[PDB]
Amino acid sequence: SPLPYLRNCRYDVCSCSDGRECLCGALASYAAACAGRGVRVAWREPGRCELNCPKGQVYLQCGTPCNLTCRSLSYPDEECNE
Amino acid sequence: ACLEGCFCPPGLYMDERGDCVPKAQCPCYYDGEIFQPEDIFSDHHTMCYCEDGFMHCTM
Repeated sequence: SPLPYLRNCRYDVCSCSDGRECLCGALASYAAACAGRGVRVAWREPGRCELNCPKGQVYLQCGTPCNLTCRSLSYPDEECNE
Repeated sequence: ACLEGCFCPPGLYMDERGDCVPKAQCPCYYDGEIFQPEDIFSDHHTMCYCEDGFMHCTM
């Protein structure tokens, strides 16, 4: 149900010091629950708070955090049920 | 002393992520906690904020 995650935005954007990120930490509270049930949403734009991955990295929507870190190659036999 | 290494010009100060930045977005480290450049912040009795690197507390 989106109706509360909408109710919690209007209490955050009017209350906090910077309504820029308070907005874009509340919309993610909804996508993080939509994703916990199965639905991924593509809601990032240059206006709607796309994060700035550094020059080494690139933005990515749905990826595997198992073959990323250099510690993985040192301990490959470990399971990554992520 | 007057050491030798990798610095960046005097207008720029070193950030945690390898880049060095001016003192506008230079975070505060109050009580160990890393606060962002604009974080108004208070219990009931104290009143504290982070302006440009320093944590301006009052009572």
